Amino acid sequence: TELQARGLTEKTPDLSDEDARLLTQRHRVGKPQFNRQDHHKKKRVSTSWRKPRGQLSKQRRGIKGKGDTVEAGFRSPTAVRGKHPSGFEEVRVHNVDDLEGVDGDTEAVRIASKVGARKRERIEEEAEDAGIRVLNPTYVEV
Amino acid sequence: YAGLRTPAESFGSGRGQAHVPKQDGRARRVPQAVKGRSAHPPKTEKDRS
Amino acid sequence: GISYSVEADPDTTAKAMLRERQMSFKHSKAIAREIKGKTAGEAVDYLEAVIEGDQPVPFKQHNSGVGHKSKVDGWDAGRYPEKASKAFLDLLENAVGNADHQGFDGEAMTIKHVAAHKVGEQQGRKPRAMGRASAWNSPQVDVELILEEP
Amino acid sequence: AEFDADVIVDARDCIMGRVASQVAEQALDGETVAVVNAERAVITGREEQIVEKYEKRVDIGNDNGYFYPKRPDGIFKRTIRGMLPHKKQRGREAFESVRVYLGNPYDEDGEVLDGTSLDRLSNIKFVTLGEISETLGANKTW
RNA sequence: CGCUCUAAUUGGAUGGAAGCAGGGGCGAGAGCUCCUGUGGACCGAUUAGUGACGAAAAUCCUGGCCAUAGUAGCAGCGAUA
RNA sequence: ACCCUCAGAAGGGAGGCGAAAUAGAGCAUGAAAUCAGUUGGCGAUCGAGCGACAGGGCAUACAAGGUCCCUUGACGAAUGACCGAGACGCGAGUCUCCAGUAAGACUCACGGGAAGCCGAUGUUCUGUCGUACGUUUUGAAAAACGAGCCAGGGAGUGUGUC
Ligand SMILES: [Cl-]
Ligand SMILES: [Cl-]
Ligand SMILES: [Cl-]
Ligand SMILES: [Cl-]
Ligand SMILES: [Cl-]
Ligand SMILES: [Cl-]
Ligand SMILES: [Cl-]
Ligand SMILES: [Mg+2]
Ligand SMILES: [Mg+2]
Ligand SMILES: [Mg+2]
Ligand SMILES: [Mg+2]
Ligand SMILES: [Mg+2]
Ligand SMILES: [Mg+2]
Ligand SMILES: [Mg+2]
Ligand SMILES: [Mg+2]
Ligand SMILES: [Mg+2]
Ligand SMILES: [Mg+2]
Ligand SMILES: [Mg+2]
Ligand code: NA
Ligand code: NA
Ligand code: NA
Ligand code: NA
Ligand code: NA
Ligand code: NA
Ligand code: NA
Ligand code: NA
Ligand code: NA
Ligand code: NA
Ligand code: NA
Ligand code: NA
Ligand SMILES: [Sr+2]
Ligand SMILES: [Sr+2]
Ligand SMILES: [Sr+2]
Ligand SMILES: [Sr+2]
Ligand SMILES: [Sr+2]
Ligand SMILES: [Sr+2]
Ligand SMILES: [Sr+2]
Ligand SMILES: [Sr+2]
Ligand SMILES: [Sr+2]
Repeated sequence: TELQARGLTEKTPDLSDEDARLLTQRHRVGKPQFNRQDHHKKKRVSTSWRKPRGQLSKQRRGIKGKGDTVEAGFRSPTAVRGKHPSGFEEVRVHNVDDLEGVDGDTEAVRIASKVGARKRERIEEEAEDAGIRVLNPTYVEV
Repeated sequence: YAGLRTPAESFGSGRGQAHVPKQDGRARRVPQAVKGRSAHPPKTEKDRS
Repeated sequence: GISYSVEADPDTTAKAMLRERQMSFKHSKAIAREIKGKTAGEAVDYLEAVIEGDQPVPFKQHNSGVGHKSKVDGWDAGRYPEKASKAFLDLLENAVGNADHQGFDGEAMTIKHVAAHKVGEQQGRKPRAMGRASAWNSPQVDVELILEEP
Repeated sequence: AEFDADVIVDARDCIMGRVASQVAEQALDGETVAVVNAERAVITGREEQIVEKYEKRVDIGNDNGYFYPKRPDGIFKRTIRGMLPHKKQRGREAFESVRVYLGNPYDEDGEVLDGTSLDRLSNIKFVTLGEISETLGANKTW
């Protein structure tokens, strides 16, 4: 009489203290929006980031208030850079032969969106038994 | 000669117009104009071997 | 054209529509806005008063230069747009009809929904001086109406 | 019409600006203040000069207008305002929670904030806001 | 980083592809990815190639559209109807 | 098709067909600009590059994020006390000792709590900074030049030779 997601939804990976710290750090320091300068004053100008190239650009010249400029200093930590906020390391999956080689203790899996209902079913049911959590689960009714 | 088949000429300064070659009001020849020529298109004279 | 932008339970509601009407869209927003909520009948009686010039229709949005009317309440501008008002009557006519052909008490019904939409322009040209002609167009208007049992 | 002043100050024989400064700081501390005996407040200098400065303030103006007070009433109130960012939410609040009165409409007796008192026995070049207001042409309602 | 089409290797789609709308996650970023709705037939990845490959700008080009505005005009002429 | 309405072969309503009529005629999809209606936030005493970064209010069906708050304790960088005692200084105040101690950002654990609650998204309020963008120019917010808005279009190419 209710909806319930297939697979191990609560499963959490196990991280070295360090990785767990570095991960935590990331989630705490965050970063600036990094949207293109003045994307907000013109509809024909989009949010996608472009280097302020203007010789007189306030942002390019680094005036406080004109937003931050993309720099290496803003990179996340090598050790956790790119992990799902859960901690896991995502794995792109398109079919079952893709689940082969995955370690559910570290990596969680993400079934591609094209993958149909019929195949998701197999992949979801299989992947579960290999201890692998699937990030985009199917919610059936039980 | 695609887009070069016109005697379109520009009006110059005077009518609050950008100096773009026009014919019957239609702007075009010039690359930046719809129905204009291709600036740097594929070329037959090119050795693709 | 437009489709009803609002839900309507067939069991307690009647619908009606005007199509591509050539009349002021600006006058329409006003009239619509002004009659929404009123009883189908009150609505008619109201438009009649407007067409007859005894009840003004508040022009709150499109009012540049519009002269103040003392009967307008809580506002200054509004005018008495007969044409558009009349077209709305043909609507309430249609609406109440269906309404009755269904068993409801058309008049007694509430104007649940009613909005005008510019469906387009009927284009025209008008010659000017210096050998130049400019646009001279008619607005094409659609307007939906929904009546609901009180 | 009643003013629940957490503090009632007695201007009488007190350097206006100095009173203003403290009353300002206090209102910004949530304090509700009422300055009493405004007309009996004092300001140092050469009367002729002083009166010349306020007369000018009365003459200044244009269609946008520079409405300037003449009554000792307010101002004194204006003096206080000039020590308050009266165009910011907070500021206006403080200001508005302060009132200057002619004489004393309260039963209590305003206090004499420190450093603000002027000793008439060691000074001779000072004026009374009332004296000023009279010259300004104000009607001596007090 | 992204775009086209070619090739080798290898995948997804009517148990719903691309597109689009709103939303979640990742990347310093180019940008990648998922969810829902719509859509109803196509779409990828990697590797080596191929470019008519990236726009906020040029009184830039074409198309569409808002304000202007229910505004000016629908009076002036020796023919005031 | 039929039926109702209407001045009506119009339009509208209902109704029939099809997986789909939000496939009903420039009839696959259906973006932006922008229009109507409506929802959330703001709003008739208040100030203007519209925001960035912080932090508050209000608002949030699911999914694709799940964290967040307070007691206590652990660890504890730079920094770093009150009080008390003693002793100098006209004085404001200082030195010595208590003491590199208590404290000290992050993080973790115990126990308790939060589900519009944490993230996030919309909007609004406060703090700090802030007179677009691109170009021309020694010097641009510029009373120098360009654009009304949006979408799509729009600029290192071929051969020969070195
Ligand atoms: Cl890097
Ligand atoms: Cl209009
Ligand atoms: Cl004045
Ligand atoms: Cl202020
Ligand atoms: Cl003296
Ligand atoms: Cl840490
Ligand atoms: Cl180049
Ligand atoms: Mg924009
Ligand atoms: Mg062409
Ligand atoms: Mg007028
Ligand atoms: Mg002529
Ligand atoms: Mg391969
Ligand atoms: Mg393009
Ligand atoms: Mg450019
Ligand atoms: Mg005007
Ligand atoms: Mg006559
Ligand atoms: Mg279509
Ligand atoms: Mg110059
Ligand atoms: Na020709
Ligand atoms: Na060739
Ligand atoms: Na108005
Ligand atoms: Na009235
Ligand atoms: Na009135
Ligand atoms: Na003075
Ligand atoms: Na004055
Ligand atoms: Na132009
Ligand atoms: Na907020
Ligand atoms: Na220039
Ligand atoms: Na500039
Ligand atoms: Na200037
Ligand atoms: Sr899908
Ligand atoms: Sr208006
Ligand atoms: Sr002070
Ligand atoms: Sr190009
Ligand atoms: Sr227009
Ligand atoms: Sr006439
Ligand atoms: Sr004339
Ligand atoms: Sr139907
Ligand atoms: Sr320590």
